[PDB]
Amino acid sequence: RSNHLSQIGAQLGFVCHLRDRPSEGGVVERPFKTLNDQLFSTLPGYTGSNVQERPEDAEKDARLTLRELEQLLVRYIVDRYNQSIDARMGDQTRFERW
DNA sequence: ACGACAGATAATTTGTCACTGTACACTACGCCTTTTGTGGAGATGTCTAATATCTACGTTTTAACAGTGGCCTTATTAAATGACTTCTCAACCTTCAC
Repeated sequence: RSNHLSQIGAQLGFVCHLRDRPSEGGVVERPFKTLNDQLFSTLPGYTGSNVQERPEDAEKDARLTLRELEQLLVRYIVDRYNQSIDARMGDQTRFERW
């Protein structure tokens, strides 16, 4: 909702639209669930989905730096997620529907 | 009889795929307590050499004067002066002169 982004809206020509309730966001809410499950849960510093599920070893053996976590996340997107099938088309990857 | 040949047959697991329950909805390493060894003043206590003071130690110097020691010749006679001492301090009578 910032001024700065609205300045970008004017300068690049997109219109900012607000989400009504969180569910309408699901196209971006859900990929956090997808990416948590398929990536972060496998990495040493995993922290669980909630305080009530927080695994106590997370701060005992956190071992990545962000110059590695970037590479992990970028590889996951570009070599897998881009080529993954779009869940309700089936005909083509996520990349080819773009 | 039982059980013993090769093969039937009711399981057992392997693999498909329509279905659904769920998280994504950002929202723990952070709030609070206690101990604790290290550290900064800052009042207070510690305790000396030393440069005197502060008389005395007594020790020199003076002059005053006291005592020792040397020298100093001694006689006679005269004079002047001053003194001392001693002695003395009669009295009636006779005779011849105017």
